[PDB]
Amino acid sequence: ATIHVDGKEYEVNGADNLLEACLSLGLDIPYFCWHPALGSVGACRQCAVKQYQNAEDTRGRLVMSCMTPASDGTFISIDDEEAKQFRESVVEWLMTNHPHDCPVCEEGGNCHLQDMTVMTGHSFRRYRFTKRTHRNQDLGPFISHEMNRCIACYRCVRYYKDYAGGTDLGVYGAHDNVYFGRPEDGTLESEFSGNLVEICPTGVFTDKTHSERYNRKWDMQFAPSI
Amino acid sequence: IIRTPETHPLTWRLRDDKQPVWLDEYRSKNGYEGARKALTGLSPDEIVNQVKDAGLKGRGGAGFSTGLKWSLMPKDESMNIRYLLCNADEMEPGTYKDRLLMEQLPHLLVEGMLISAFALKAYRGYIFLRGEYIEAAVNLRRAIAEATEAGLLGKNIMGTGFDFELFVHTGAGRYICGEETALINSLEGRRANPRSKPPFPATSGAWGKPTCVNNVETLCNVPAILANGVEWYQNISKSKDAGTKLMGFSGRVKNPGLWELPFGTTAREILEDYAGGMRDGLKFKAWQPGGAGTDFLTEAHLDLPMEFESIGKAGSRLGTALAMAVDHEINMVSLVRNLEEFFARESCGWCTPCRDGLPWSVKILRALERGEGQPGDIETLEQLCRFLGPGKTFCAHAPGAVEPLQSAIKYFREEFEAGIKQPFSNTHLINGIQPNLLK
Amino acid sequence: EPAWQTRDHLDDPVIGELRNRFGPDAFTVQATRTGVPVVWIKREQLLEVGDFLKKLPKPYVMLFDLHGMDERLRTHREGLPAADFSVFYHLISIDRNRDIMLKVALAENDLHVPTFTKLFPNANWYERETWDLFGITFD
Amino acid sequence: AFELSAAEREAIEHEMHHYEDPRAASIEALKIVQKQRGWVPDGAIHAIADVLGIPASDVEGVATFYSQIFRQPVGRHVIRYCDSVVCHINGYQGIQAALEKKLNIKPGQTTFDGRFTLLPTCCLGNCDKGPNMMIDEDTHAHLTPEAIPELLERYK
Amino acid sequence: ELAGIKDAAPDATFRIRGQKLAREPHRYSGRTAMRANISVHEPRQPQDIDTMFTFSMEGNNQPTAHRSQVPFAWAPGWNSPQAWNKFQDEVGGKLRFGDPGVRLFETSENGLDYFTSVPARFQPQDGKWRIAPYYHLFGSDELSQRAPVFQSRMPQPYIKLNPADAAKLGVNAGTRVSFSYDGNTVTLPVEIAEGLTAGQVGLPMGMSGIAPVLAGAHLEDLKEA
Amino acid sequence: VACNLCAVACPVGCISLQKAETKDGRWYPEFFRINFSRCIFCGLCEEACPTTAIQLTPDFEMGEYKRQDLVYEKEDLLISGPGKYPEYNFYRMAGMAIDGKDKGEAENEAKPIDVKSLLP
Ligand SMILES: NC(=O)C1=CN([C@@H]2O[C@H](COP(=O)(O)OP(=O)(O)OC[C@H]3O[C@@H](n4cnc5c(N)ncnc54)[C@H](O)[C@@H]3O)[C@@H](O)[C@H]2O)C=CC1
Ligand SMILES: Cc1cc2nc3c(=O)[nH]c(=O)nc-3n(C[C@H](O)[C@H](O)[C@H](O)COP(=O)(O)O)c2cc1C
Ligand code: SF4
Ligand code: SF4
Ligand code: SF4
Ligand code: SF4
Ligand code: SF4
Ligand code: FES
Ligand code: FES
Repeated sequence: ATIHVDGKEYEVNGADNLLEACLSLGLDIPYFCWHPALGSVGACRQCAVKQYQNAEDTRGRLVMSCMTPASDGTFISIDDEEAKQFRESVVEWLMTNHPHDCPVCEEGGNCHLQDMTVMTGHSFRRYRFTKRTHRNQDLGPFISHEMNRCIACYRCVRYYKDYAGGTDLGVYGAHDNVYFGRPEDGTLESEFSGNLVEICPTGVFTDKTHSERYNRKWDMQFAPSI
Repeated sequence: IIRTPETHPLTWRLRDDKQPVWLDEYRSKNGYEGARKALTGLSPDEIVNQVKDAGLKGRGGAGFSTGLKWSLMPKDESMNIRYLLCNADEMEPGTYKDRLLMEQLPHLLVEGMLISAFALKAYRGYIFLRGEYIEAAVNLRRAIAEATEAGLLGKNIMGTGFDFELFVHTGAGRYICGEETALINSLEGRRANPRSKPPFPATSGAWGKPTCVNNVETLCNVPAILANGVEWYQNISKSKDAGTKLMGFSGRVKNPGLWELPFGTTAREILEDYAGGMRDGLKFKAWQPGGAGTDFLTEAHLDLPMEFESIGKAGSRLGTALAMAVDHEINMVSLVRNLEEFFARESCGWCTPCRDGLPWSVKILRALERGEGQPGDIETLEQLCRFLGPGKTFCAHAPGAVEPLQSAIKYFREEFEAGIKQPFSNTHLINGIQPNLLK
Repeated sequence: EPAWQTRDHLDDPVIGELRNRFGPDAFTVQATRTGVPVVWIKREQLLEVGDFLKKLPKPYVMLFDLHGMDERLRTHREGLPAADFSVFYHLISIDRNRDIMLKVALAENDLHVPTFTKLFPNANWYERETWDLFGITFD
Repeated sequence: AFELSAAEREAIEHEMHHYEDPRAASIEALKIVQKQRGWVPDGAIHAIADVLGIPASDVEGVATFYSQIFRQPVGRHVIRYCDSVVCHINGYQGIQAALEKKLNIKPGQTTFDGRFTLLPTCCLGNCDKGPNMMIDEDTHAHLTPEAIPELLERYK
Repeated sequence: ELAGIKDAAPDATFRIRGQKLAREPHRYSGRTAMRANISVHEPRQPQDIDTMFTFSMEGNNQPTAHRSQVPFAWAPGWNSPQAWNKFQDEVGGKLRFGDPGVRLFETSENGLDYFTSVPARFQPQDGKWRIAPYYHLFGSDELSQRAPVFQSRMPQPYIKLNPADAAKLGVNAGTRVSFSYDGNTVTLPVEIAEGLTAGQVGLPMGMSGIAPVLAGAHLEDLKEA
Repeated sequence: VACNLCAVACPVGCISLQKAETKDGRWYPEFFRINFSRCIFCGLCEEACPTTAIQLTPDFEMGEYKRQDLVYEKEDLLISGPGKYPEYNFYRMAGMAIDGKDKGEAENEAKPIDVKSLLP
């Protein structure tokens, strides 16, 4: 399929949505709730781009690139002013209740939420009211739980239930009091629960085994191994 | 007020002593005859076509065409498992019309659901009813039992050979359950998060099956169409919206209530001739046409016909046509604070802008109510209204949430500016660090 | 309009003089945030371009800079000639109060440029430095 | 220490007969347990999950999603007063102040003897007769602040 | 037959435009202080003569490099594990310039014949108990069980028994019975397994003292002790 | 809080530390060493500290006889006072529960509302 991103013509696969098509081409669109393995649900509303149906169109319409197919003849703008302000506003809304926790967070320097806050260019706080807090659960010896850092992107529950087939992780709560975890305390008995520390874009689910002797990602010496 | 069957196709069979009408009395005064004609003389396709040519729009508030919605179910015969759902939630503030429809006329809803289930070839029907309507639930169950025993529900209905089973699913008290896809999710025993469309419920709805969700008042309009004809239905009022709508004014008026009026009647006729106007010593300041999720309108908008396109052209929505009047004694900042508190606490939490921006508007309005507003708060509210509009959020709870806020800022800005008393201060002084003083 | 914007610098009269002298298919113009017209020229025409800039009515009389650059690791080179290495010559005309930056593209094996010392005598140490740190030979 | 009684079990099974998925009876199963015991305790989530076959995480999510499925212990009678826009116009604040003066609690708590639990609720669909209040199964309309003490004595 | 392991990875002379592949990110810190307690003279970084990687950040880790062995994902603006998006030709698809590792053998042109050695039906012999293996993701590996964090995750050693066999032996759930294999009278507590077939004892392979070679073996003198 | 921002912000790389955790859950440096024979006294670590723990004091008399003794450890760096910033505590802003500070007890933080609460 042929799409037009910011006036530039691109050849994409028409069976993919606009987010993975644009991320494949190297175009940076912010996103939280979409994962390549899980699918598209349109939750976080972070992947907004301005869509036009014609080459001669001025108004457009803010759509979700993860929920919009990459059909032939779509003219989308990523760095349009309205789309950038909406993505910055989504980051700001996620930043209203987020705790001042980055130094004492195991996901600091490896955080998707940090990267997307920096990418949208939001660095000034106008919210002056209180931030909601949450209690934490004991998830066993492997996964450490810190519920205050959640952005309600539903990646954890989607992976753990619709992909791994687990039965003890879920969404609870309400309007802005959404909780993600177990109905009680106990060990996550899924054999693939360790992928939650990389599925979660925030520092809610963290590696407790790494948290015992913790260093940042830049301090790590890596190797490819089996 | 006198209600002939011609101009009052819904409320003419209401009793003066406000008791429910049961099967013998309902069938005495021309009951279940439209269902008889539908099930003995017409194919489902021509019934759908009759509803389409009747111009019956959706009475839930959006005004979508009912026949066009019915025509969108798949035409192949491989899927014989089909569902018809009656959205008896009616959780919107200012809305009390479905309560009147099902508390005193349950057999009308049963007959309309039977007609619409035969038209859609829907093998099962569920009345998704809110938990607060208790006597409505009792009346609906008793009417269902009476119709089941008297050869109208169950197996081989009226000798045709059509099987239809009707159930009442009593809800558990959440406002978002009235959204049709969230209604489907709640019917499947899940959390009532709405779903993205496409796919629409007509192709894959409840349990992956073709499913049609309709309001109570639409299914109460359908038996009058199938009984008294289509041309009679198009000749009720000389307006682009065919049929009669349950309209009415509520809130500090002389006679608040609910009356069946044809489309095109102006809101002033409802306020003075039916509602009686404002009460003693009270003046008129504003009004809301379609419940809590509609734009506020002023006194100059009162001489406006109550159609979808007429109210829509004047920067509002017809909604459920149950208008609510705001007097001069009501502070509009407090009213919008109450509205936003309801809309924020009845969020489902699926998508970011509603979930994490409606409480921001709530806290801004709490600050403005107490006089602790700071500069930039009204601009923040305007930006929230712009960034919570249609298409920005996953469902339509949040655009309807933010419509009263932008309407109040547009029409009554001087009340919002009066709550800004203290200067803007987000930071506190850290001793040893000179702050950056931006200009 | 802010002063940090990426300017293509096609309004400079030196670009028009170079088009009218060497033709419209002799060089590429790179849009940068340098504030200086960046002209990618061929290696064979480098001395001719330098002589033309030295013989202008308000000539570029000063060689401000001369150095190499390893472009083997440069991922974003859209609108640039293909190069493993490059040599840039920054020149100043005080009379026009203008600058120009001539860039010459070199492959990894053919790392030789004609010397610039005859046109500008201060090119000697710059070319020695470019040979020392980048391995580019100056014939 | 929780165990479903017999009548709750046949009620849940009979509601499972109504749907083609046993998951679809979860809301009514929670409502049946709440009707029997006043609220839904911790073991009821796992017992309903066992009797339906769905995981307990989904039952907990359904129970915590809906406001009328009480996951905390309540009093003998649940007072539910409407705080929506039309009753705000009709003056629900006086009714709430009278309830706070009588029961001597905040909205959301239960009295010390466990008689009344006071809760705000959304629109009751009776806005033409506002302000309204839903005690356990009875709706009360045209409320006045002096009718609260004469109206709270019919629920012992 | 092991000829494909040469092409599994390129040799130590492989370079990306002359430089090696970095094992650590470019912002690796503490270089002049991580060894200063031993000596204030910082030694040379260790040299990797075996592979194409280097024990330093002086190397290549670009998302557009022509290699298949990626030590870690990092891109400018992408510090999360979402940085793997830049290292793939399409997101969620193959790795760019192919995935590492090659297959040793291809599918043969012809296949085998039918195995005619059909085994007999399992008859529970009196006295002898067939050992049914019960593998655990935490516990049945040789080296993973030596990790101290797996001690709080590994299940307790429980021998699984049929209700009928435990009723015959007089054992209920919880109590300890002793069995002897190769002169080792070891005692395990009993867990009742309904799904296990009669005549078998369920044993956890890879635990302390119970080798995976015990699967399918016999078990004499199973008495309550 | 052993967040390692000073070590990576150091252009010279003369800061080394390791994070450890107490029983309550608060973070601290298990060790903290600075190679002062290698430090250039540029103040980037103090600039990058989000807790104002590391500071550059007005002191210059650090002459030494052996540069092995110029590797200062945590016992040589940790002082008994706030230094140049007298009334800043990072843990009053953090949302992580430690001793003497439960959930919601930080600045601009609301009380934790349970999902089992009866309020809508
Ligand atoms: N208690 C109540 O009565 C409440 C009513 N509302 C009303 O609900 C409206 C929003 O309803 P939504 O369902 O979110 O919006 P909508 O306009 O997208 O859908 C309304 C109806 O139109 C149908 N529809 C629309 N376009 C269609 C298409 N292309 N193909 C098939 N079917 C199509 C849908 O199936 C649905 O039944 C609000 O504008 C408001 O008037 C809102 C809140 C409460
Ligand atoms: C937040 C929200 C709440 C809604 N609540 C109701 C409701 O309570 N009752 C209703 O009939 N429609 C409600 N709707 C409208 C439905 O989406 C849909 O229009 C209805 O199920 C059928 O409409 P119809 O009358 O056009 O067939 C709601 C929509 C939204 C966005
Ligand atoms: S999850 Fe990310 S943004 Fe939130 S505190 Fe941790 S590092 Fe900071
Ligand atoms: S816990 Fe993590 S993965 Fe789950 S919704 Fe919250 S931010 Fe997303
Ligand atoms: S706008 Fe979003 S969070 Fe709000 S009710 Fe709709 S889907 Fe849920
Ligand atoms: S002052 Fe010293 S320790 Fe601090 S960042 Fe600069 S060189 Fe590093
Ligand atoms: S001294 Fe400051 S910057 Fe360094 S690890 Fe400690 S808290 Fe972080
Ligand atoms: S990535 Fe598209 S809405 Fe989340
Ligand atoms: S607003 Fe209170 S009953 Fe509707």
